[PDB]
Amino acid sequence: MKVAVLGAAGGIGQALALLLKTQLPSGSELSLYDIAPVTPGVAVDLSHIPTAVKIKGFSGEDATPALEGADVVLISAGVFNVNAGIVKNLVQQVAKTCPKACIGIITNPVNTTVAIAAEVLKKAGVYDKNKLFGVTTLDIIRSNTFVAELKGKQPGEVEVPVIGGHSGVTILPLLSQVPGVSFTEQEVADLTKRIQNAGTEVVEAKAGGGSATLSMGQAAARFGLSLVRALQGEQGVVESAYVEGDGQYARFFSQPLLLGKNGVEERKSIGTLSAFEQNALEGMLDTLKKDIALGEEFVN
Ligand SMILES: [Ag+]
Repeated sequence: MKVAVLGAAGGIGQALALLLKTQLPSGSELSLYDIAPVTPGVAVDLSHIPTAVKIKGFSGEDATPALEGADVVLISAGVFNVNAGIVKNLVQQVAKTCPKACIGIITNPVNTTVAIAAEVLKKAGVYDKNKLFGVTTLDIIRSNTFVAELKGKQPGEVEVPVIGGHSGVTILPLLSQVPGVSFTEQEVADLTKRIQNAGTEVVEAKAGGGSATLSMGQAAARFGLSLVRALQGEQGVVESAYVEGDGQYARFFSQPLLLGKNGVEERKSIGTLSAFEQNALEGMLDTLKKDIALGEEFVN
């Protein structure tokens, strides 16, 4: 399997690339692309780690050599304005060079950029709804951390379902579904708010000087590695991502996905919702739909 990271020179890209270099299956390939001219040496830096993952890096305006042969494309470039055009340009190159790959959109605003990517793929005539993913995994590992801390559980043992979108009120952690624990009314309210604003914690703690890069690299790595396990034939691999699903709530929606050799193998039910969660779901959907329309309109 060959994984291409676009935007590999930024904070998220370098963290992601480091984890993939050390954790992808032996015999994989990792290609790094970023407009920053340092990118070939980010790959050379990583190439000195003795794992059986061949890694090369590319800069300039042409992402094609990084995308040659790619099976998975993870897109972390950017910093709406500028990121809309970057995602559009880069998905255009993906559609021309490796249209059969699975595409993981990390570039935010994920709610909207996944829609941009969809429309660019549709105009290219190669759009496969089962191969376009909004990487929401950072919401899940955050929820796992906060619930484990509150409830005195081991962090690696707690898994919190999170559905919906990837920003603010559209992020819906399903605390009612966490096995073995229950939450008071205040704890639901506090936990949900913290999860929906967790990125702001880092910004304030960085004194406004940066954003979440290292935890985001870890979350993208978790998704990217599960996806590759599935594309190599492992079964029972379930991960949540923002995908063009059936559309019962919105055109794109994050829900549990059984992954397979062709991307999404099955969109799984979001399951039973508490009255709090059903109400938060209904309250955010207009915002989520307008995030989606913004991305559709950028391209069309
Ligand atoms: Ag694929």
